[PDB]
Amino acid sequence: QVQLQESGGGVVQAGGSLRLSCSASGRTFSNYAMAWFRQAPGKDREFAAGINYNGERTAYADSVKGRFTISRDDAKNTVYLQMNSLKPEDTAVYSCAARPWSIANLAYTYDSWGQGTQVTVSS
Amino acid sequence: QVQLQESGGGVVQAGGSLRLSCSASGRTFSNYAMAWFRQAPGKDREFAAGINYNGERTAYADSVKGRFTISRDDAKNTVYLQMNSLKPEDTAVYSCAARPWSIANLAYTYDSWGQGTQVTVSS
Amino acid sequence: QVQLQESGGGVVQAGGSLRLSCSASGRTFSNYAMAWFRQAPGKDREFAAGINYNGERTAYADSVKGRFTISRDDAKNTVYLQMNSLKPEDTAVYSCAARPWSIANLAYTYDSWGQGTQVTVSS
Amino acid sequence: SIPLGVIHNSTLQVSDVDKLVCRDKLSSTNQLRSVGLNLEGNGVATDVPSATKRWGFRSGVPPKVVNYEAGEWAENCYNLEIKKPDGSECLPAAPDGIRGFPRCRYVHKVSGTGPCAGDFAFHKEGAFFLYDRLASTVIYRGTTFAEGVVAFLILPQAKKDFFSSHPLGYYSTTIRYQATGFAIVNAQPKCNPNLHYWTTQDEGAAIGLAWIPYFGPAAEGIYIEGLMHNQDGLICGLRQLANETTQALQLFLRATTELRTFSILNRKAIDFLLQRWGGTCHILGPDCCIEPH
Amino acid sequence: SIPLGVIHNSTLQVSDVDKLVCRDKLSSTNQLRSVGLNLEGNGVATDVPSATKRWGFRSGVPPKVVNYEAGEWAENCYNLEIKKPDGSECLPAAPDGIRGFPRCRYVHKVSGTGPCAGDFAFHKEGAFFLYDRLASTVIYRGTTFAEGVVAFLILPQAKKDFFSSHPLGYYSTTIRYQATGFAIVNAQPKCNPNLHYWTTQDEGAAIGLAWIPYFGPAAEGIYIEGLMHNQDGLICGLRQLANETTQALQLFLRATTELRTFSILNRKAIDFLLQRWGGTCHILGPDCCIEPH
Amino acid sequence: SIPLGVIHNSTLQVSDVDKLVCRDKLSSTNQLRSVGLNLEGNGVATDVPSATKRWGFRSGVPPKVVNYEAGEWAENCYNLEIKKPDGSECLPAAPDGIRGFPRCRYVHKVSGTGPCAGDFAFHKEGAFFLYDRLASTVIYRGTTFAEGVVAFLILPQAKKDFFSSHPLGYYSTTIRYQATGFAIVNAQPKCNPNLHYWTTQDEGAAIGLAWIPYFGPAAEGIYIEGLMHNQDGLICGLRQLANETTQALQLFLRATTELRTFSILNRKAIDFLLQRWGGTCHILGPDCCIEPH
Ligand SMILES: *[C@@H]1O[C@H](CO)[C@@H](O[C@@H]2O[C@H](CO)[C@@H](O[C@@H]3O[C@H](CO[C@H]4O[C@H](CO[C@@H]5O[C@H](CO)[C@@H](O)[C@H](O)[C@@H]5O)[C@@H](O)[C@H](O)[C@@H]4O[C@H]4O[C@H](CO)[C@@H](O)[C@H](O)[C@@H]4O)[C@@H](O)[C@H](O[C@H]4O[C@H](CO)[C@@H](O)[C@H](O)[C@@H]4O)[C@@H]3O)[C@H](O)[C@H]2NC(C)=O)[C@H](O)[C@H]1NC(C)=O
Ligand SMILES: *[C@@H]1O[C@H](CO)[C@@H](O[C@@H]2O[C@H](CO)[C@@H](O[C@H]3O[C@H](CO[C@H]4O[C@H](CO[C@H]5O[C@H](CO)[C@@H](O)[C@H](O)[C@@H]5O)[C@@H](O[C@H]5O[C@H](CO)[C@@H](O)[C@H](O)[C@@H]5O)[C@H](O)[C@@H]4O)[C@@H](O)[C@H](O[C@H]4O[C@H](CO)[C@@H](O)[C@H](O)[C@@H]4O)[C@@H]3O)[C@H](O)[C@H]2NC(C)=O)[C@H](O)[C@H]1NC(C)=O
Ligand SMILES: *[C@@H]1O[C@H](CO)[C@@H](O[C@@H]2O[C@H](CO)[C@@H](O[C@@H]3O[C@H](CO[C@H]4O[C@H](CO)[C@@H](O)[C@H](O[C@H]5O[C@H](CO)[C@@H](O)[C@H](O)[C@@H]5O)[C@@H]4O)[C@@H](O)[C@H](O[C@H]4O[C@H](CO)[C@@H](O)[C@H](O)[C@@H]4O)[C@@H]3O)[C@H](O)[C@H]2NC(C)=O)[C@H](O)[C@H]1NC(C)=O
Repeated sequence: QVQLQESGGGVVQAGGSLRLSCSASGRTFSNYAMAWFRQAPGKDREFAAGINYNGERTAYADSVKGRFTISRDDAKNTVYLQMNSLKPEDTAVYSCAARPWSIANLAYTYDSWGQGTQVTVSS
Repeated sequence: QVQLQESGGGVVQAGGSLRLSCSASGRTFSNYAMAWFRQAPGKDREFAAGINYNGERTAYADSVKGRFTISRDDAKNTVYLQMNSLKPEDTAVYSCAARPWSIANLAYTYDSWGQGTQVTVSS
Repeated sequence: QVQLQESGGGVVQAGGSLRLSCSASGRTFSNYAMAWFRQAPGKDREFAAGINYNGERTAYADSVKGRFTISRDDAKNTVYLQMNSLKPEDTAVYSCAARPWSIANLAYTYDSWGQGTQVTVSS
Repeated sequence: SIPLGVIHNSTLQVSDVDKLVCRDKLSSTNQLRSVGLNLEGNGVATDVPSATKRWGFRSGVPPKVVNYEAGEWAENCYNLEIKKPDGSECLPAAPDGIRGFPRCRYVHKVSGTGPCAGDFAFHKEGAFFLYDRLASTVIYRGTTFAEGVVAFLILPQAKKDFFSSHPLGYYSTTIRYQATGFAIVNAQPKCNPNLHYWTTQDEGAAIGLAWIPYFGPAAEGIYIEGLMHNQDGLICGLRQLANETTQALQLFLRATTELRTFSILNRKAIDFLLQRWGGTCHILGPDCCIEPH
Repeated sequence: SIPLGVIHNSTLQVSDVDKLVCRDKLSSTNQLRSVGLNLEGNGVATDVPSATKRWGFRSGVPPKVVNYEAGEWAENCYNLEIKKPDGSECLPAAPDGIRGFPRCRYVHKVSGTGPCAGDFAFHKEGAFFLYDRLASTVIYRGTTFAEGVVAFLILPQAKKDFFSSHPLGYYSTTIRYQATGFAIVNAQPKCNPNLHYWTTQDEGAAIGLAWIPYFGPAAEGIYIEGLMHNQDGLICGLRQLANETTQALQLFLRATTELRTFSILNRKAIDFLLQRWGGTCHILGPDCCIEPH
Repeated sequence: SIPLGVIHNSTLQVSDVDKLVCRDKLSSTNQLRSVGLNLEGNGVATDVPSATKRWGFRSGVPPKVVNYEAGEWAENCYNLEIKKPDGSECLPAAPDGIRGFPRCRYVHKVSGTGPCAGDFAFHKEGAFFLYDRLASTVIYRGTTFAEGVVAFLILPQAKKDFFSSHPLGYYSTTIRYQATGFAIVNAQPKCNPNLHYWTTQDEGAAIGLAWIPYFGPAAEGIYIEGLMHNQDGLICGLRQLANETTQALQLFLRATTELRTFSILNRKAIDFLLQRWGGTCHILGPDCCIEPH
């Protein structure tokens, strides 16, 4: 259950900033954890960021640690991914995932997936 | 078990007809099923035709269906294989086999085997 | 337990004679079996000769059978390996091993090992 | 020496690991599967008086058990509760891992008194008794079973539709009786042109923490169902192949000393690997089917 | 589908056996092991009143057992003797192969009555109960256990520095209670940087004549201890990986019909061999990742 | 680390699986065999008063068993029925899968009372007790056994021989007692120069619907016979090899946690395959035995 809908993708220059969104349906949003996955062209899906059901433990991948910040708003059933100091190797398809109270790295433990959005950064 | 003895092999022209025979010893012939196997040069033994302990069901291979007919005569302890519309790729060593009840395709399930006869057809 | 100390190695001409020794510490020497292992350059350790806890049965490898004799002296806590009619392929590092009452071929079943001595025979 | 059939383009051919399978692409053990087909699909009589005559008692032969991974819907199943005239039981109690055959349309419960000559009850025709993905050669007390035979297959490479969820509802009726004095061509009386199968879950069957055994389905909510009526030659060939492979399986079970055998397909894979890449083969040599270009 | 991790220069990277594992050397089966990490290193409460709330009773699911090879020292272990109000037992007697968890600091033995509404006691959070190199999904009567999870991984090819003897005896106390009315990134509440492990060592434990079972150590003298604290990223990575691999393992256990499973790593090795040299691998192609000269 | 021998031209060479099997052709698992050889062929005293002193009682060590596939005719076999002074049994009842030794000439039945310190009876010298293709380390109550050791072996390619049938009558007598107060070189005091073996028929056993368990032979009519008196060095070498390889097998058994072990040879084959086609082997090198032309 729980449908997801990402938005905010586009084309940005190198060193710029971008912010994504992911709105979830249903009324049990506060019981779910959200994570962001990105898939580089010709590469497999990989973990980017995450958050709990209460926003007290956020985990980041080593590649994006310190540049990306993730937050959630339980009153709007949305999560955000603020991107700063973008680099040419960050171009990928960013996907939104949902799973029950917790936080996980492997992609096969997640229940609901979004279709993803395209983020392309130009040198 | 029973002893088997084939006969009737020889040299025939393409499109001709040939008939084989297989006489079995013992006095329990009606309790056994008889099948014919052929082995092409440089090839493994394969199933050709068969019959039950009372006639009824007879099975044929796909390559020979419609051209070969198999019959048995319990009063003489013999089985026959009528061969019609012969073709050049029918050259093989035809072997006579017997097993208790039911016709089987795999060759390792049969109890008694004959020495086989040579059938070759000239183009 | 039990410490071993070889001696008597050196350089000898082909067809000469050489005698080795192996003194063992402790006071339970008569309860242990002793064997000699040799390691050719670029090869693995292999069995050469052995003896029981009371003499009696002695075992020799096929290569050295008839040329080597092994003996023990329980009053001196030493064993000896008399070598006669040496050949150029006998160049190796000869090691002394000890094990509980018995006699064995495989090297993994021995408990105490010595550092070994060098025997070189010149053509 | 147990025969196994390979499937390509919905066609069945019988071969073995020793025969060179090079176009036959065996890449993973997921392609190795064993299926147990019911004996009633061959046209045998299924009513109790005729079915009873196929089971007899013997003493001096230990029982053996082998598994199978996919089954088939059974129209008739049996459940025996017979006992000796003096009141002692005739059939041994089922072991811990044995459960009744799932997906039975009817269950015939047979109970009564009769002579019991031997220790165990065997099948007079050599077939097996199927107990929920565990085929046994003896009848256990009070456990539902269905007569059938087991066949071994090599599924086509990474197609994922064979034994899937409904490629192209379960109600059981109990009937009670009382008794006293208890390449391949199909060559059977009849062959069923439809195969309504069931198989164990394809692992992942959990979404909302349903993988936790506490918050999980019971022992009967695991299986996945399907239907394969499209092909007629393939499944009747499968039935005939399962008919033939019984002799080798039974002899192998006689030879072994394991109580339950789970490692036939693994041994087949090991044989295949040790055969084709055994060692010291040649680039032009046909023993190891390697394509230089 | 069970994930397995590959260790390289004290760095953990999870990757399935399919994912082109040829730059990662796998020479022998000695490189495959499973580790039974326990939950108390993740920051969970360990006192009896809060630990009891994680176990519940469920009827209709058969139990399963998994073998694991290496473990960890446990500060808290439990031992249940629950009875029904009328005096009947609630927990099944431990099978013959099950023994208490070794290397426990404290053993909280819980006794008393309570309502038992199921056949077996399961873990509400999906974890396992560890009994001396045999992880189980149910609680057995009177045997010491420590709740934890098990992970599979591929070791580097070396002198076996991992799980060796003290790289850098014990006393367990009695605490009795009476109750009524009974790159992977770590993302757990807390992770313990130090790993104080215990393991069994095949061979290399026989001096004099100690390999004889008669003149041998008891069942508690087999184990070889160690300690690993130099790196802390790898340890928390292993803990997080152990938490992640539980779902795939529980589903695999649900699918199988074997009471005790000892053949997961062998199946992984066979899968690897069948993937890589399965057939007609090309020299230039990256699928057959070999080198010319 | 269990040693295993390779036969070539009636010569025995001991070499572990990890190397020195390059010129040694392994093509299928049919070449892997395990043989159990009796101790009485080594010259040990065999009468009851001397054989009793070799068995002792210990408490605190769990028992383990191994299976072996070929055996040897035994001149003397034993059957114990010891009891405690109060009347309690000393020996555990045999498990379901354990049966007496197949081929014995004399069976010494020993029955009486004596002290029984431990829980199980072990062999003071490290050897095993053989029960019908199942070598245990403890004595079971009322089952015939012959004490011996087990060796693991690799056979010539096929040769349709070497444990064939009679290459070149059964009658056992009972003697009842009553007691109170209960290239490698052969190096044993004696080695029997004849090996009169028995082994289970290799799968293909019987014809004429004798493969059906209902009509098949009993549990003691499935063995074959043979004789290998022609060669003297090879079989004394085999006896010495078994005597040598008892230490590693016992250590491996103590390490493991399986009650019954059946998967040593399969693990050896997997290890061989992983060693020699592990990955990226050179076209011209000792590691990779594939050679051009
Ligand atoms: C794979 O698929 C195969 C093919 O589908 C299966 O093969 C079947 O194997 C069965 C077991 O071998 C086999 O059944 C046998 O049938 C033999 C035939 O003899 C009888 O033929 C009919 C049978 O009718 C019987 O009559 C009974 C009394 O009315 C009824 O209870 C019932 O209808 C019986 O089936 C009939 O004309 C006669 O009774 C005949 O028996 C006499 O005459 C025949 C003449 O040939 C002679 O052989 C007999 O000796 C009699 O004089 C039968 O012989 C078999 O055994 C019976 O007899 C033996 C001998 O005394 C005795 O020991 C048995 O206890 C028994 O009484 C046996 O019943 C069946 O025919 C095969 N199927 C077909 C269609 O060929 C495989 O089983 C399958 N594999 C697996 C693993 O499932
Ligand atoms: C593979 O093959 C190997 C070779 O065939 C086997 O090796 C055997 O190992 C066992 C176990 O280690 C050894 O057994 C015993 O060894 C000591 C021998 O001393 C004893 O026997 C001497 C002769 O008298 C005996 O006669 C017969 C036997 O012939 C016997 O029935 C009598 O009862 C009597 O004892 C004699 O020896 C004394 O003199 C020696 C010098 O000559 C001196 O070194 C020794 O110390 C003695 O003073 C004594 O009579 C003596 O009793 C024996 O002491 C060991 O027993 C002690 O230790 C045991 C283990 O700790 C313990 O159980 C026992 O109670 C004792 O405390 C030991 O049992 C065999 O000798 C040896 N065989 C050979 C030929 O050397 C392997 O077992 C095989 N492997 C397998 C089967 O897996
Ligand atoms: C891998 O690692 C992750 C992360 O650490 C582990 O995730 C944990 O999973 C478990 C089980 O899924 C989670 O437990 C659940 O927690 C939710 C959330 O409840 C919170 O808020 C409640 C208020 O509404 C509050 O009551 C809860 O408090 C409980 O615990 C405190 C002590 O911590 C205790 O004082 C209270 O009395 C409560 O008992 C809590 O703060 C909760 O709603 C869930 O309950 C549902 O399910 C239970 C049965 O499972 C049952 O009661 C009902 O069905 C109920 O609706 C449940 O308790 C836990 O929160 C996760 N931890 C984190 C930090 O995310 C994961 O388990 C690891 N894997 C493995 C295999 O261990």
